[PDB]
Amino acid sequence: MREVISIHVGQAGIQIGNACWELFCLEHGIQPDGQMPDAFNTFFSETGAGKHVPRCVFLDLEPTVVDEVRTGTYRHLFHPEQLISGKEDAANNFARGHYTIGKEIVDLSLDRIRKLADNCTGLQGFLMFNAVGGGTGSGLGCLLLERLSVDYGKKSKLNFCSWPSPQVSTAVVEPYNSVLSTHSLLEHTDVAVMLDNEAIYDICRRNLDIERPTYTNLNRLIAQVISSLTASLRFDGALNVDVTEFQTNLVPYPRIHFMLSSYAPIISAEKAYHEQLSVAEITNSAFEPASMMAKCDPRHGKYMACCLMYRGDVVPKDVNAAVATIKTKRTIQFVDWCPTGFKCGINYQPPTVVPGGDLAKVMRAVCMISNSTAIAEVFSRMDHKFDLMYAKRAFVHWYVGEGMEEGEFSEAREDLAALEKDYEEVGI
Amino acid sequence: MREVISIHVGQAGIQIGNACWELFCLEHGIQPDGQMPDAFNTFFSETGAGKHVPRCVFLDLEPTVVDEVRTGTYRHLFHPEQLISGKEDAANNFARGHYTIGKEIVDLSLDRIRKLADNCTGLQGFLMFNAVGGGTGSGLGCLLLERLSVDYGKKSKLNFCSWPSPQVSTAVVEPYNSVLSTHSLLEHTDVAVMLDNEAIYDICRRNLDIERPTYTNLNRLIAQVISSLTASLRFDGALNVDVTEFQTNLVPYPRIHFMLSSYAPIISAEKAYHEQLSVAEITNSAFEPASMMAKCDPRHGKYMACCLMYRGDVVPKDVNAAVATIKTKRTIQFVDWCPTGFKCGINYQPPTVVPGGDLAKVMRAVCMISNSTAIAEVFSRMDHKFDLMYAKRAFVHWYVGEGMEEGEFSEAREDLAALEKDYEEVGI
Amino acid sequence: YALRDHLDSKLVPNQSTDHTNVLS
Amino acid sequence: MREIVHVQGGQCGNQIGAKFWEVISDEHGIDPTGTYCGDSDLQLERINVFYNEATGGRFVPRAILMDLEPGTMDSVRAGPFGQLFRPDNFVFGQTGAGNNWAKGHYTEGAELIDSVLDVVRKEAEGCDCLQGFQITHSLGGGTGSGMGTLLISKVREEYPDRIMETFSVFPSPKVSDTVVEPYNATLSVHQLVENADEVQVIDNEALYDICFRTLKLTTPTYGDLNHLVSAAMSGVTCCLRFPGQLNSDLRKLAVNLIPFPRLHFFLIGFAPLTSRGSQQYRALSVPELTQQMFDAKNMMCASDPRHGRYLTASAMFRGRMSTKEVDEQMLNVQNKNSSYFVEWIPNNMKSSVCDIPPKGLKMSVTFVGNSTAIQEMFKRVSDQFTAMFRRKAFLHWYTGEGMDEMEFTEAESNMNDLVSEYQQYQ
Amino acid sequence: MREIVHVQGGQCGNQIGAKFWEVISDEHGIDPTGTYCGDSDLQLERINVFYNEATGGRFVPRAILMDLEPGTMDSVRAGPFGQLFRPDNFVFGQTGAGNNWAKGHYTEGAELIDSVLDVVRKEAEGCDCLQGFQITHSLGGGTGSGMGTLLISKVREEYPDRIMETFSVFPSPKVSDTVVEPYNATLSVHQLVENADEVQVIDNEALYDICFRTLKLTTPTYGDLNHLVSAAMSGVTCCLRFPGQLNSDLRKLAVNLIPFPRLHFFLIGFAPLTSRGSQQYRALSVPELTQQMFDAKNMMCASDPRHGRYLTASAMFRGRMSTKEVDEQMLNVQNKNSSYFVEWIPNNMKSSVCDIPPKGLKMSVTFVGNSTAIQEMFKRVSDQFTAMFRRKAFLHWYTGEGMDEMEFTEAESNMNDLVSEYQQYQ
Ligand SMILES: Nc1nc2c(ncn2[C@@H]2O[C@H](COP(=O)(O)OP(=O)(O)OP(=O)(O)O)[C@@H](O)[C@H]2O)c(=O)[nH]1
Ligand SMILES: Nc1nc2c(ncn2[C@@H]2O[C@H](COP(=O)(O)OP(=O)(O)OP(=O)(O)O)[C@@H](O)[C@H]2O)c(=O)[nH]1
Ligand SMILES: Nc1nc2c(ncn2[C@@H]2O[C@H](COP(=O)(O)OP(=O)(O)O)[C@@H](O)[C@H]2O)c(=O)[nH]1
Ligand SMILES: Nc1nc2c(ncn2[C@@H]2O[C@H](COP(=O)(O)OP(=O)(O)O)[C@@H](O)[C@H]2O)c(=O)[nH]1
Ligand SMILES: [Mg+2]
Ligand SMILES: [Mg+2]
Repeated sequence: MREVISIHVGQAGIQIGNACWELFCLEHGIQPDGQMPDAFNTFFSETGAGKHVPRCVFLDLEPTVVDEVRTGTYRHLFHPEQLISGKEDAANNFARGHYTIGKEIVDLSLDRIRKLADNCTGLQGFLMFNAVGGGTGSGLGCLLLERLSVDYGKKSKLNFCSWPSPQVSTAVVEPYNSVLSTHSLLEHTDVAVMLDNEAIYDICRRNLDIERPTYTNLNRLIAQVISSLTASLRFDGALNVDVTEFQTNLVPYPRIHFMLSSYAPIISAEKAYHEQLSVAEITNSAFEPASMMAKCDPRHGKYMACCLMYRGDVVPKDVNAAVATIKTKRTIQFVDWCPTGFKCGINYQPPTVVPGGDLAKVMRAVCMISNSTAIAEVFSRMDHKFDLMYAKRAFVHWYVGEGMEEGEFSEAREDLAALEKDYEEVGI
Repeated sequence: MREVISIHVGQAGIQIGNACWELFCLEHGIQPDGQMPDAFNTFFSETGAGKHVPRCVFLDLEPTVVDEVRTGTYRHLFHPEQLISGKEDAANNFARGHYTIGKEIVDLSLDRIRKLADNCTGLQGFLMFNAVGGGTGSGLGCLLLERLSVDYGKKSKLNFCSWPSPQVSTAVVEPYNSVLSTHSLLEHTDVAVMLDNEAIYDICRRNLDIERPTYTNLNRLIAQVISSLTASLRFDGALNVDVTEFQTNLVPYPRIHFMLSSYAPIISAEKAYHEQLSVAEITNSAFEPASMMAKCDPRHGKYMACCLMYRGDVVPKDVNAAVATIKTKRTIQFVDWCPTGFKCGINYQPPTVVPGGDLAKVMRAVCMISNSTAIAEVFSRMDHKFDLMYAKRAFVHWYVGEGMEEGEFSEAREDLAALEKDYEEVGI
Repeated sequence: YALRDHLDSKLVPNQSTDHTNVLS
Repeated sequence: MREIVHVQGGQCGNQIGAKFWEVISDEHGIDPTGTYCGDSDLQLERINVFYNEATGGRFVPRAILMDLEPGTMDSVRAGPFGQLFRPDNFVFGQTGAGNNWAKGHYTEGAELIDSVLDVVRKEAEGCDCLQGFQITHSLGGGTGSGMGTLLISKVREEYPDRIMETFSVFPSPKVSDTVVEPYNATLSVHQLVENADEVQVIDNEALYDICFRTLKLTTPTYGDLNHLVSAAMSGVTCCLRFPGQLNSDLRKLAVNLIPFPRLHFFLIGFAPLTSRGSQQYRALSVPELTQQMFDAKNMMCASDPRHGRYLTASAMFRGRMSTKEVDEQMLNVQNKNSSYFVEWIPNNMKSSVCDIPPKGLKMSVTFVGNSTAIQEMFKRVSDQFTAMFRRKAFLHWYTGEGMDEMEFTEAESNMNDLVSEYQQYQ
Repeated sequence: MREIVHVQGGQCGNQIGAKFWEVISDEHGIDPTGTYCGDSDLQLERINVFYNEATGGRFVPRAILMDLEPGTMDSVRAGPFGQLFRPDNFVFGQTGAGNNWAKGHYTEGAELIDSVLDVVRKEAEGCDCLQGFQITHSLGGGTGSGMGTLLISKVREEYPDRIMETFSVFPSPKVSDTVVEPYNATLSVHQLVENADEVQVIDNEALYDICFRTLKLTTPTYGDLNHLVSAAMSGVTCCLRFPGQLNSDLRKLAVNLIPFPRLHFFLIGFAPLTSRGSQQYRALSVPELTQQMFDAKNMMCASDPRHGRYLTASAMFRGRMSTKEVDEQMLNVQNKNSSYFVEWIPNNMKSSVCDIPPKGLKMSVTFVGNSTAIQEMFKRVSDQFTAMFRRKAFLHWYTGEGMDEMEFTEAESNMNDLVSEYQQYQ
């Protein structure tokens, strides 16, 4: 039995999980009541006669997001006790979500970790979905990844984090929450995919040409990425890349596990039939420097280990010819210590469409989880965000007033500072 | 023929009897008019053609708790002289149920017990059903059992008293009634299982999701537990359990007969078909520390023996696999002098549902009665509330002035000291 | 109710009666 | 000639044996109504081994049924192949052995003893001879372990020359019910060494392990538990019922399988035991039956014979196979792995060939081997007995019903003599 | 009546070997449900070599499927000609061992070799001489190279004189998937040089190159890359299954191709290979079949034999032939190309004519050649290994599963030794 548990913490975690579970239910044929009219085993159980309950722990510290799912069209699809709801929020304060308010809600949520793991045989990992840019996702994100590392600390941890955005930002204490989250994201995390905000905004500019799309359209693009991550688990494939191969061919040293995503083609109904979208062209747009969901230019960085997740009617020769043409391109600069570096997998299942979505019927799609040294400057801007605010102790009287000692700011700053030093010495 | 006698006494006596005898009549195809439109032989008789008359001895001192069944929907069900009530209650006073008023009602109550046991083909048990911190349940229970040990001093006597709770409470004389009625529960009771009222409260709040259970909803959960205890005496079965098999196999050293109880699943209609009710999962909920129906958190004790009953469509191969996971769980530990022992029966008939109740239709059930040494912590909190009230002789003149002499308090204190003591070096 | 002793094996034991893609 | 009488005892004894009279009646071709439909003489030439004759041509099993609790008596009578039993062979109590060994041997089971020896006497005395008595019981319970071995002792007094074939279910190592497993087990193997004969071994976790790997039952049943034992019933008693080339009655099994008188614990096993998926892919020949029957994943005991050494072994072949094709297979399996056969007895194996196969299969073999490895089981019975007895557990039933703790500690002292005796014979 | 135990390991080995079992089933008349279909005795008498005999009647293959991921064997079972296989020889595992030689050799696959080797024993001692262990596995993954290295080691210590062939596929330089492929090859060659008799080296670029410039396939796939390997493996073991003028089995291949025991990494080939118009346009003379063996284009290595010296070369001819042109086509290629052949061996050649051609064609050749030019394979694997190991890239998931860095330095020391003795032999 192949299965994996999806954690969703935070406002971003639940709302990305809404698009994820919408798309996973569509692919497996499971209706919003659970009754469909062995591919389901990774994301759904077999309760009752046809009740396929999804495999997730919806956790947030507010009522507002969780109860609205409990009053939505997916009310009697989830197990309603899997939707653990908090009672007051962390209030964009890492101290509240990690020390005072989060010291109770983790105990109930980990109780559903125990039941979702005992219900299943052959557990593989934890797809945690959290924001980092505020409370809850950083606070409960820290505390859940700590205690899951001591009682389930032998399995993979795929954490698709939402790092703070470079220029646009909908919080001012947001630099404090993510500097105070690399103390858990550095060691209590097996893979930390960094997703951004303008990076899906400007994929939506140039590719989907939607002038004014919403967070729902961001979450749909992330959901199509996640369905391509765990694509060889549920479905068949020529080259299958299971959860332990996304990390034995991508993580070169135990500290360097901050990878970046690249789906292609994020294409609308207009341009889909106007192009001949094929295995060579899709990976050329996947290596386009603006196609990162990070706002992180891979040109002033350099690659170390790239993973490709071809999906649909893809023939293995065409992976080979397209990987060769990517390798011969001069602007794409790999590393000396990896003559290889293209972990390619092929799924026979074509990518699905959400009806009335933003994506067209496309036969072939490539997801690209790539590890480079360019991720270092993503942390370098947030290091500069930290030290203007911490120059004269701005917004500290809530962090220290809720239980933290004041030294945790400098300890997390020097830990984050040693991370870019590690990313600079890895590419000498 | 298998038979047993039920000895409901007190408000917790009669009202639990109303829930258990509505359950026993519905599961056997017995209508409230009395007749049926071979498992009946252990709870009903055969006066004439049909009219399965129950074999309760429903007893109190005040008439206002027995009169609503003397005029209720089950009026033409019981023998009216099995419904025995005097004029005035004991009023939370042991001496008013054991030395004063009560002699002139024991001679009629055991009179009716004689000519139930006469039309029996080999007697097996005496299910006593009482409150213990109260009045008639304590005093009249102690007189009736002290003289049940001489005229039938050979059969088993399975008591099911409802202990006073540590935080929840109902009257100021719990220490002054239950502490000294352990004389009845130690030298005259062969198995005593305490069903604390506080535990039945929150087990409805968590599992059933009713925030507001009334005494009627409590008594239906207890009625389910009795229906699963004396279940192999009724239906065709697998590995079977009798009351003598329950007696000799659960119970260590003769004074040690104070046990917990737990039902599983106690799920409601919503939380019923969103999860699979596998044999492994329902016995984990049976063993989990918040499911014990007394606040006796078994991680601060020492399990000695457990007797489980798998009612319904339960396969013993699933049973042996499930209890093996209980051994491997380091949370649930067992004493060194009892290295093995998970005495388990399996009935065939599925658990019946009370129409209009709060439990859902489940193919399976697990009823566990276990003898952890954390049951001594019942008496550790209970003695604490005894000594400091007795320190300045509070409420003592209502006792020494009615029928009793001072001195019973001090030796019942010695009895509780030795009761905690015998639970200490047995588990050392 | 003899549902426990189901005959899941006849007189010879031989127990009683009861995705892949294409790379052609 | 060769009367064998089933003395079915305990809950477990009556459904083990109800399937015994379901597979023996199938092999001899008897309907549950008591008539015959097989149209063959060789089927009806040793009916008297297990079936006394009755008026109107109806056969009855020579089978005393015995319990203290009438619930499992009702289940045997109600089930198929169950209304063939004589109703006064239904010797049952109304109280119930509550898994207490004192409750069978020194109180209420002992007042039903004078009734159960009466019905044993009536179906044994009036005949020409009887080869022995067959007894299935449930060591670890109340009835089969309890007055069950009291019927073994009293039959041993009445007929101290006939063989006692006892199919006993020892307690499971992994997990089981009935917390008083150790108290019933050692006290019963006290007297199963001296008023006894071949005491062959059957275990519930063991037989489970066949029906998970060897047979791949996804949902096994207790009926499948009794059916694999019931297949071994016919194999161990086959030359007493059907002709062969080298006939071997059940006493001939004992004489060439017991070196010293207390050394009488025998692993039982059945072959072929093939799954449906592998039904048509594998073949059926003597090298495959031998590889399967010495395979420790097939043995009906949870003791692993590779952690030991075969003292002497025996086999019950049944089919149209060559007596040559058996006997260099015995030689070859003795010569490859000689580390698992004793050196002080040369050529450690008897072979028997019955002409007539079991029902269905073209060929089949049943293994009855006196391996010394059974002290894996016996030390497991010992080390849980030491835990409960050293801290005086549960004894207020065993002494309050009419014994003392002398009988417990010398049952332990007999028991440790048994593990010692197998040890230097290894 | 010599047997071959065929063990397929890894996802790649399972797919390559499944294509082998359909190109040998139609070559022997075996239906997907095993039944011979025609009426030729020459197609059936040597069925014992790669098939067994069932009492059902079907000729199950002597195949052992072997892969820690239970998804590829589901594909083999549900595919065509997958109903032939015995379900017992489907040793599963449920963990994956994903692209890790440490997990394949020391971690999780370690408690699976004790169960696959039981299946190997059940197939191996069922005869009186085994000829070889034909093993197909990958060297770029975890289950293939790792537990493949476990099985080659324990089979050799159990069986010291039995042959074991290894149609192993090596990691590919130009484009390859697994990033830790140089780690998965350097640690596998070290045991593939001391416990192996024959290692037929196969890549992926030259198999793509064959179906690009001999067949002109605009649409190749992984199936037809495997059908070329299966055709080559069929012709190598052709004399063991079919009569011929000059029979030459697998041991004859070994003794006449290796000068000294470590130099046993051969190059495989198959050389009737026609295009679309060039099926009608191609002659079927022996000299032309000799021409297509000795081309760098029709080599399954991409390790060009022109850049090197043929130590020894052999060609397993098949079909209705003339026994003289089979030899002076070897003599003329050794004389018109004399600088491409080692001087201290006159007659670097073997020809072996079997008389049963593949179906449809008139003749066939399978070239097995020991060359100096396998230098290039080991030196570029050393180049990919040293580039990452000098900075310890991905090392801590080989040390984390339990190793030490000296095992990597010894693995490169053996394979940098492997380029050395091929160098003075040139
Ligand atoms: N990708 C994506 N990011 C979101 C979404 N909603 C909020 N975010 C990001 O999340 C960050 C703030 O944290 P939230 O997830 O909204 O809320 P929270 O993590 O639960 O923290 P609290 O509000 O204190 O409870 C913002 O900086 C946003 O960038 C969304 O729908 N999609
Ligand atoms: N579980 C449960 N407990 C009850 C119920 N009714 C009363 N009790 C318990 O009964 C106790 C009261 O003592 P009782 O002996 O029953 O009262 P009584 O029968 O009128 O006797 P007196 O005290 O002499 O008046 C309280 O502690 C309650 O916990 C009920 O319906 N369900
Ligand atoms: N195979 C089989 N084993 C049984 C059966 N009934 C009981 N057992 C096993 O026998 C042991 C003790 O049997 P029990 O019923 O308690 O004692 P009994 O009433 O004298 O047979 C238990 O561990 C059961 O697992 C049965 O019908 N078949
Ligand atoms: N020729 C061929 N090669 C394959 C096939 N499947 C996988 N491969 C090769 O194997 C490599 C992937 O590693 P894999 O063999 O799956 O690792 P494994 O799971 O340990 O066996 C790729 O480089 C492929 O070239 C196949 O069906 N045919
Ligand atoms: Mg929020
Ligand atoms: Mg009252």
